Amino acid sequence: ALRGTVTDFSGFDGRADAEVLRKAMKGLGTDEDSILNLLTARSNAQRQQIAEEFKTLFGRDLVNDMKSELTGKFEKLIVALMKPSRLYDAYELKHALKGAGTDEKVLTEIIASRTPEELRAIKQAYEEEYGSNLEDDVVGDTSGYYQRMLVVLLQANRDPDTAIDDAQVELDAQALFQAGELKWGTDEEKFITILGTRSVSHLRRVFDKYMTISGFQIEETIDRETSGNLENLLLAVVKSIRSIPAYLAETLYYAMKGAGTDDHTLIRVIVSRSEIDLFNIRKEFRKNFATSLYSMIKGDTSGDYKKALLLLCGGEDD
Amino acid sequence: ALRGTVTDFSGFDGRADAEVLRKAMKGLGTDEDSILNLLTARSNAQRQQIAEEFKTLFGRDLVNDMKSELTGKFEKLIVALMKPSRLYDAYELKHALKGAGTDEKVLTEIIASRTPEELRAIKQAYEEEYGSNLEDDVVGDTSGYYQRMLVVLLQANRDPDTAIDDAQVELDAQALFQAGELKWGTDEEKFITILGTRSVSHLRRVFDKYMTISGFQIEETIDRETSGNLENLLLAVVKSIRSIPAYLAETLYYAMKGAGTDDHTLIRVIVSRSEIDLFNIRKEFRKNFATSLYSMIKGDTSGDYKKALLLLCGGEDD
Amino acid sequence: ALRGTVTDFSGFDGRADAEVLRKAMKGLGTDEDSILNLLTARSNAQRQQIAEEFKTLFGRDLVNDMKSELTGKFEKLIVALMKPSRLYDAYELKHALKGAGTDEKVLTEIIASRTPEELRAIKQAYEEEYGSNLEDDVVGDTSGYYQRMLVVLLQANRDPDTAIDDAQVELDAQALFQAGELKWGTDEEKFITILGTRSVSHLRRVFDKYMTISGFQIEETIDRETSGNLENLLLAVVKSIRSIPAYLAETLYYAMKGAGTDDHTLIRVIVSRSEIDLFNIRKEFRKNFATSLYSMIKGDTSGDYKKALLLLCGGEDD
Ligand SMILES: [Ca+2]
Ligand SMILES: [Ca+2]
Ligand SMILES: [Ca+2]
Ligand SMILES: [Ca+2]
Ligand SMILES: [Ca+2]
Ligand SMILES: [Ca+2]
Ligand SMILES: [Ca+2]
Ligand SMILES: [Ca+2]
Ligand SMILES: [Ca+2]
Ligand SMILES: [Ca+2]
Ligand SMILES: [Ca+2]
Ligand SMILES: [Ca+2]
Ligand SMILES: [Ca+2]
Ligand SMILES: [Ca+2]
Ligand SMILES: [Ca+2]
Ligand SMILES: [Ca+2]
Ligand SMILES: [Ca+2]
Ligand SMILES: [Ca+2]
Ligand SMILES: [Xe]
Ligand SMILES: [Xe]
Ligand SMILES: [Xe]
Repeated sequence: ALRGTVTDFSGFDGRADAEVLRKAMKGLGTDEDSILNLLTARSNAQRQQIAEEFKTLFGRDLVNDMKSELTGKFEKLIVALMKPSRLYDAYELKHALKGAGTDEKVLTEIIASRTPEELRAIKQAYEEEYGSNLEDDVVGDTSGYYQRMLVVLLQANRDPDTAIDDAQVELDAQALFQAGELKWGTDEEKFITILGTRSVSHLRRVFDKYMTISGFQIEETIDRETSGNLENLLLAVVKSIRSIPAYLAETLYYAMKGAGTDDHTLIRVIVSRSEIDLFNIRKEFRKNFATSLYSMIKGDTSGDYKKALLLLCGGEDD
Repeated sequence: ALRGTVTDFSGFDGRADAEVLRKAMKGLGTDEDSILNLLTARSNAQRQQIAEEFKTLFGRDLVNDMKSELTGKFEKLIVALMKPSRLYDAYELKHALKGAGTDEKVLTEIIASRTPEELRAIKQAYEEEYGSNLEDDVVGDTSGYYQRMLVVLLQANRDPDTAIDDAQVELDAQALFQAGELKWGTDEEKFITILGTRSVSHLRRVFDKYMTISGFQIEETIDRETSGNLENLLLAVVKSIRSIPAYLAETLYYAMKGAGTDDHTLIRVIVSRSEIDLFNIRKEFRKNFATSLYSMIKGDTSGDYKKALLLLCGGEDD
Repeated sequence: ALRGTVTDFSGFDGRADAEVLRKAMKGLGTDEDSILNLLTARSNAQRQQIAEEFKTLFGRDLVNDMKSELTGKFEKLIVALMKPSRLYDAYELKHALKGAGTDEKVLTEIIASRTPEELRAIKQAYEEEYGSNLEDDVVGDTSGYYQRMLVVLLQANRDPDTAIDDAQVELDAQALFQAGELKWGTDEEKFITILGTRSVSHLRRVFDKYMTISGFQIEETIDRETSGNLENLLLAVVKSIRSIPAYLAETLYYAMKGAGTDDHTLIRVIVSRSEIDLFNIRKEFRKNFATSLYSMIKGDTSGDYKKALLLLCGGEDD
């Protein structure tokens, strides 16, 4: 079911593309339109080959040249598009990690929404790129049950999806009820073990049974029982278990709701998911907010940045 | 013939074990008894899996938590037990290497008693763990013929055991006689080449022939001809060629002989050899010192430390 | 057709060799003659095995000992001979790279004359040895079109030799004519793309056609149109396309022409090419300068340095 919005261009000629891009920047000024039309129409792997052909022909670094010619949010988007897909989540995490100035929204968004297979790949790329252990750095800049839940998720050890055992569903739903609503205070450890390690298909059934038993959705309990960064993370984990595309659609919605735009979040989501499930994200977005992702981006963004974003997204008639 | 005292626990459940350990430390105080009974009854590989399950369930680092809860020599022993077997000798060497403050006893003990196959593995683990070349660091903190002999041994290039050539045995025994007892001064280079590079089975025959020719055991010549760190190393090499378990039994004996205990040596030997030849060490110990290793540990050690050591050793009725 | 002047010694005994070398340095003074006669008569791989046997027997580092005993240009040559072949070009490049004090002659000589297969191997060895990216370091210490051409060559992406297309030969020869002689100023980008990326066999035909069209050899155009480091690099690239051995023969010729000797260049060329094409270099040298490489070295060099160089070169009767 999972589909992105960007695929390999048929009849790709990396050398031709590199020439077009050189022409766009060569000499006075910059043809931003030529740049954005080309790069939004090539897959990430294809952008890498363009970069290598550009360096072969001209002995210039393509990204460095674009960083020189381009400006503002447009530049930020183009540089994000050029990052190899295998490194992008790691790069975003690395840039989130910076002392008490750490960007917890980013840690939560990525770590909650990436699959165990994705996280294994992220941990490897991060260590190779930056010479540090991701878990160590996360532990360094976080504290409390928030850190613990992140470490649990970073183990990428979630139970595999297997046949559902109804008695285990009952036991876990009851455990959660006893650990939160029936407890003075909260047994956070219990929530973390169950939400962090049980399989996705098992937890979906647990969530339904928990509603049946308690009269609350698990998200309602979480808001009633916790707060702060732990609350945001537990909500992101639950929402991701229910539907990753739905959680990411919501993330996009809130980046553009209110005054201005959370541009960093907008760029990160669109670029990171453009070859995975951005199509599914569009669908969830239109189902849940009765408005196209396209029309919300169109209304929230300006100039070449807007143009490039809309080309990546598609879905005018969503 | 080689047997350790610790083996894989049958019916191992890493998750269950992790829960037991969490219960032991959770909240006020610490159940040291639960900790030592469990960990001494699991193999090193099994301890690693427990650590991974603990982190998966609770998002806590098991060793860090134990370092927080435990104290003293007991803590030192538990942390030593948790070090992956493939890294432990490298860790001990790294910790021995520290300027003119270097711990030569440790360099000698490990490098003399480990097989060429073990040393190849140690050199690799050390470089991977610490980003340094073991040989370079040894050379950095040692001097003289002591350093040279260590470098020779670090090459892990000892002749393989093959059919014994009686004439070569005669030649080497005579060479040794001429290089030491018949020489004004000592040709250390000759001792180092022969002791450092000839095969174990060849040198065992050389030692017997040397006694026949000279009327001295090679160990007696070494004490007569050399002194200081070179003497200790040459003795350790000879004793290891004769019997590694016997050399390690002697090492343990002297750690506990006299006032107090060399606890660092006691922990290192017991832990490092617990899955290789600690059973053989016990046997040599009882043969050579007419007393059980168990009874000597029992008499020399206190509290939870004593309990854990005795469980690892076994051999009450040795 | 490609032949070196040094090959594997038949009946090689690394242990025997190590003993000879130890004897040469042991005690007061040094037997330089024994050292140079042996090492010039062993291949690079064989020198590595000698070094390992020396360390195994004596626990001494062979190169460190030679650095201690030897002096001057002789020492520099012996140390160069001991560097593993797979690391030598990388070592020379690393030593060329040092701020505005950078040795451009070395960057040009190596990068222009090494094949794409050789450069791939060099880039890998450099990163492994020094923890840095070669391209990054080159970019750091160079500027302008000189840097660009070096980066192009460092991509090691030259078109493969395939069937020649006469129309493409015409197009490229005309392109070059239009980019230089017919242009006010020079389109350096065009020269760099064509000279840097087209196949060797294609460019050889382009050079002939360019002469036919313009009445100039490409080297004459280069001198007419460019200057400085870019000129030297473009000439080295063209000369290498025509004949690597011929370019290296010329490089040697100029190292010894005039007062004194460029010893660093002499050592680098002889050692780096001794197992590849130094025989071909000798032949080109004798064809083009009507004098033996041997006789020029003999006349330009002194002492043990001279002796060792002449043994490596051969070709008294060239
Ligand atoms: Ca421009
Ligand atoms: Ca413009
Ligand atoms: Ca910019
Ligand atoms: Ca509660
Ligand atoms: Ca709340
Ligand atoms: Ca807005
Ligand atoms: Ca506690
Ligand atoms: Ca207690
Ligand atoms: Ca402690
Ligand atoms: Ca003597
Ligand atoms: Ca003595
Ligand atoms: Ca004692
Ligand atoms: Ca000497
Ligand atoms: Ca001399
Ligand atoms: Ca010297
Ligand atoms: Ca011109
Ligand atoms: Ca010129
Ligand atoms: Ca000269
Ligand atoms: Xe919670
Ligand atoms: Xe000795
Ligand atoms: Xe040129």
